[PDB]
Amino acid sequence: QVQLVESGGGSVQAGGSLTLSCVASGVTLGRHAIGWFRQAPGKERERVSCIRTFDGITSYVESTKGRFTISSNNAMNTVYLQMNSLKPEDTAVYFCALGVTAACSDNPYFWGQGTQVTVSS
Amino acid sequence: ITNLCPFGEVFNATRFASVYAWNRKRISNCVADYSVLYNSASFSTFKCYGVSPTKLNDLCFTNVYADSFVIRGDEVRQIAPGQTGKIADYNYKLPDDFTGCVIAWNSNNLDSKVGGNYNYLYRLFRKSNLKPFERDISTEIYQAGSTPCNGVEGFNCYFPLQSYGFQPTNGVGYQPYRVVVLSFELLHAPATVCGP
Ligand SMILES: *[C@@H]1O[C@H](CO)[C@@H](O)[C@H](O)[C@H]1NC(C)=O
Repeated sequence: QVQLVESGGGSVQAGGSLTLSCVASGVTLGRHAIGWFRQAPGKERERVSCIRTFDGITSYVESTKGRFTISSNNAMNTVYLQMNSLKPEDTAVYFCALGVTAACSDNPYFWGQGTQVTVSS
Repeated sequence: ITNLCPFGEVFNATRFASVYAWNRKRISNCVADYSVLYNSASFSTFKCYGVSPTKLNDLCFTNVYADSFVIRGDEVRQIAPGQTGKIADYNYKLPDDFTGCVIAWNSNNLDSKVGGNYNYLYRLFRKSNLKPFERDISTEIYQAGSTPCNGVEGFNCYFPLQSYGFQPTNGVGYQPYRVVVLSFELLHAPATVCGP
C-alpha cells in the first residue's frame, strides 16, 4: 500500500528557509503528480505547489511562486519543497499529497500526516 | 563499389530512443572495422556472446542489427542473455542463444541536466515478459488490483510507462547510459557484412 514519509519543518525566523522532504513508498515516482498543500490557522487547506513526475512540469499558486521551488528526484522516490523568504503567514501544517494520475490539476488521492511549519516575525 | 558500414549513424546519433521504444538499424552489404570499436576507450561495457571480439574483423554475417536506447547505469547488467529485472522482462530482452556484442557508455553529460531530464521512459508494468527482440510501445492501463480499470488511470490502475527523470548529481548507477546492441545474423545465406 502507499505511504508518504514526511520529514523536515519545525520553527524558523522570518526571511529564513526550510526544506520539507516527501518520500513515497508502495509507488515508484515517474508517472504521477505529487505536491504540497497547507492549512494555516483560520484558512481552508489549499494547494501550494505540484510537480508532474512524468515530465517535470511544476505548478504554483500566486502566494508561493519564486520563494518556493518544487523538485523531484524520481530515482530517490523523493520530492522536495525548498521554502525561502518565509513570512509569519506561511505558518501552517504542510501535507505531501500524491495523485493517481499524471495531472497536477487533478485531485490528490494519498495524503501525508502533515508537518508543522512555524515562522516567527 | 564497397560501402563502409554506417556505424557512425548509430554510435554518434544526436538522439537516442527510450528503451521501451528501442531503435533498430539494419546494417548490410558493407565492410566494418570492429577492432576500432572494440579498442575504443569511449566504452565502459563491450561484452560479446557467441563470438570472440578479436575475430570479428575475420567474420562475415548475413546482417548486423544495431539496437540502441538509454537506461540507468545499474540496469546495463540486464542487457545480457539470461537476465531478469524490469528492463530485461518488460523493455528489451536478449535470447539465451544471442550472438552479438553489448556496448555501453556513460551519457550523464548529454542525457541529464539541471532541472532533470524527463524525456526518457521505461515500461514498469506488463502482464507477461517480452519475447527476445520484442518491442512493446502499447499504453494499456495495467490492472494491479482487484478492480477492472476499464481503460482509466487511477487507484491500482497504472499507466505502464514512467520517466527516469535523470538528475545530474545522482551517482553512477542512476546516471543515463547509451547502449548499442550489435546482433550478428547467421542465416544459411550469402554473408554480406564483413570485416576489412
Ligand atoms: C563517433 O565520433 C567520434 C568523435 O567525432 C569519432 O572519433 C568516432 O570515430 C565515431 N564513432 C564511430 C563508431 O563512428
